[PDB]
Formats: sequence, structure tokens, C-alpha cells
Amino acid sequence: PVECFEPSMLKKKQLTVLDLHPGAGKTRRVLPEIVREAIKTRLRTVILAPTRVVAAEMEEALRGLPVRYMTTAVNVTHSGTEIVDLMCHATFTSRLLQPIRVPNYNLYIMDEAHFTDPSSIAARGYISTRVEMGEAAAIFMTATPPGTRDAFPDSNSPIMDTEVEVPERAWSSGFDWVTDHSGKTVWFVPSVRNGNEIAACLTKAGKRVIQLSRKTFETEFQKTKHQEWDFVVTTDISEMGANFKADRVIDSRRCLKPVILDGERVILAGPMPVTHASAAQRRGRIGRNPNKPGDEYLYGGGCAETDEDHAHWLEARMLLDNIYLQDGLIASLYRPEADKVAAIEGEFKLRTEQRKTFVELMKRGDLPVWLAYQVASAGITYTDRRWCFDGTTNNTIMEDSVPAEVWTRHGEKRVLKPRWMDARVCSDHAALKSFKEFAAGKR
Repeated sequence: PVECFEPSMLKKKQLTVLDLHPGAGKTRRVLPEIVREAIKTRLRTVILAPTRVVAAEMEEALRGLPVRYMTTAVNVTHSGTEIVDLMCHATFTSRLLQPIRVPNYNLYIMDEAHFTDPSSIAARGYISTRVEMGEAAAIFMTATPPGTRDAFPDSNSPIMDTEVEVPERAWSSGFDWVTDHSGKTVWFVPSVRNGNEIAACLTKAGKRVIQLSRKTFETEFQKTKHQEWDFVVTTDISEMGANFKADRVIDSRRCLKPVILDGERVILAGPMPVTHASAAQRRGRIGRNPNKPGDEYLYGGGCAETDEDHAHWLEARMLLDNIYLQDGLIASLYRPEADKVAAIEGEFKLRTEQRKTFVELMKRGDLPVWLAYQVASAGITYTDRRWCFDGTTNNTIMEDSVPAEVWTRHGEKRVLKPRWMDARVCSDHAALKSFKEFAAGKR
């Protein structure tokens, strides 16, 4: 595997995967070395961060170098002469779908290039296709390169890996090893609700617990830096952009993931096995300090053998089939990922007007890719929300165990019952609030 950057990697037609184990200095050391060389050789460059949190960490590593930050996660003074841009994976792919002039970047740098968000998968397909066509160079950085299946990468200090029965519910006995520990534990859970139950159990046992989710990360993660705690109970939000001074990770190795059932609806299936890349990220929270040997990773089962049931792979093809490349050429998925989907290239290419609807439903509408595709390919216009109310009864959306209701643009209170059901529009309070506002015609 390639673990060291060399300037020769910046030549066109080169796609290099830098296999950088957790704690090896991917962002603090390697990324600045790449960016410095790119600037010196006058290469127009885009740096692709998986999240806003990671984008902000990159600015710290790149501080003082001329980078244009195309994210509101960073506020610095641009000189206007920067040739290096920085944006999130989703921003990049979203811009590819717009009628804009996507610059001809000579170099693409993708951090956390294992990320399986549809926009990340699609970005890797676009980038790798451009490299194969001879138009650019790319560097993909990750602890787990796409196509590899090692959940136990290297670390700065040896990690003790033990498979155990991991509790996934509150317990009154049977798991003394959880609470007998005198150190600090990061515990990964599949959902906020599940974490609430485990955190409540630990708190009743006298432990100090901080809970992390996407909603609460900004305020609560700071508390892990400045307050005493025994346990961090966190969703997958902490697989990237989050480090802890801990000596143990507990990982049930399960997650929820969207799955398309019978091509007809999307459910949040699981909890079911996490991917090797995710398990490696979770484990990678510990074993980071050479002077603190003895860290422990306690895990509850195996990783996903196939992630092909994950809806994100098909969604990535829906995005890529609708990104213009050259004379109606369609990019392929990155080769080590290409067999995760069984659709023919072009199956999801929409004609001009339906494609514009698709794009607007994802951007302004903030709908999942799969759902936006169903609506746009049905010939529905962006502002016509009648489909949110005319599904079959089994598509009724519930709020607190009663049918959810919305005041529509036409002044009628109607039960939310979309023609196509995607569990991601109502999987938590924030999602449901957002979909209600969409159904009411408020955006």
C-alpha cells in the first residue's frame, strides 16, 4: 500500500490512494504537504472534506496557505488569487449537477475517500473517470481504501481487540465489565434513541455520560474536551472529525441504513452490520498515543459482507447518470466500487426538464436522492406538492403514534401520506419537521 506522498503523484492520469491508518497524520501532516506542492507547481486544486467539522479541522492544518474555503464552516479573508479550493463532498457533487462552470481542476484531493454518502460515491466516480480520461490527477486519502476489507488497520499504539456480547439495551446485570472499567470509553450506537437508553442505564449506575449526535455535536463535543466523563455514547457522527482521550471503544458494530424494498420504497433497515471502513474508524478512536499502551476495542459482531443492499449505491448512479461530462458521456463509478450496483450506465439519465426538477428537489427541496428521482421521473413539477398526500394508507407518516398532519398551501389540514415512502424524511424530529414544511409548500 502507498503510505507516503511524493510529488510525482501530481501528474495528470495519476490516481493515488494514500492508505493512511488512523492517527498517522492524514490531515495535520500529509494534506499540507500535498497542498504546498500543488501551490508551488501552480495546480488548480480542490480539497474535498466529508463534513463541515472536518473542513474546519483542515483550515487549522492549512492555516496561512492560500485556500479559498467554499464552506460556511470557515471564515477567513480570501485574497481572490487562490488556486486551491476547499469544499465538502456534497457541495462538489451538487455543483456538478448545476448549470455552472465547474472549474477544470488539475488535482482532486478527497479526504475520507471511503465515505459512502451518495454524493461522495458519485464524486469518486466523476473524479476517477476524469483521471482515466487523462484530464486530471487525484489523491484519495483514507484508512480503508474502497475495495479493501480490513477492519483492523494499523495504529500508533497496539490495540487489544476482543469480540464480546455487547449490550444494546439497558441492563441490570450480566455486563459487569462495562461498568467495572475505571478509564474512559467511547461507545458507538446505531441511533439517538438507542443511545438514550444506554446512556440512561450508565447514568443510573453512577457514570458521567456525554451523548453525541449530528444535532448535538457542536455543543456536546466541546464538553468532551473540557469536562470529566466516563462514557461518550455517540452515533456514527463520531466516525469522522472527532477525537477523544479514551482508552476503550465499545462497538456493537451495528447501524441503521437505507434499503430500497422491491424497488418501491426506502426503509431504514437494521440495526445491521456496519462496513469494514466504519468499524475501522470506530476502532481508530483509540490506540492513538504511543505513550499510552493498553487501549481496548470491544466489538459485538462481524462487518457487512455485502453493502450492496445499501440504497446509497443506486443513489450514486442516479446522481452520476445526470452529471454532464462531455457530449453526453456518463461517468462510471470508481472501479473498486463499480460492482456494488447492477444498473446499466444511463438507466437513470433524465431528460432536460425532469432533470432540472430532480436537481431542485435535492438542493432546495432537501429530499433524499431516491425520493427526488421518483418525483421528477413521474413528471411532477418542483412546487406541486399533491404527491405528499395521495399515497396508499401504508405510506401514512406518523408523529407520536398518530397520523402527522400539515396545513397545506391551499389552507387544508391534510394527513401526510406521500405517494413514495422514504423513511429518511421522518426518521427523527428534524427530518419530519423539514418534510412537513416541504409538504406545506414552504420551500
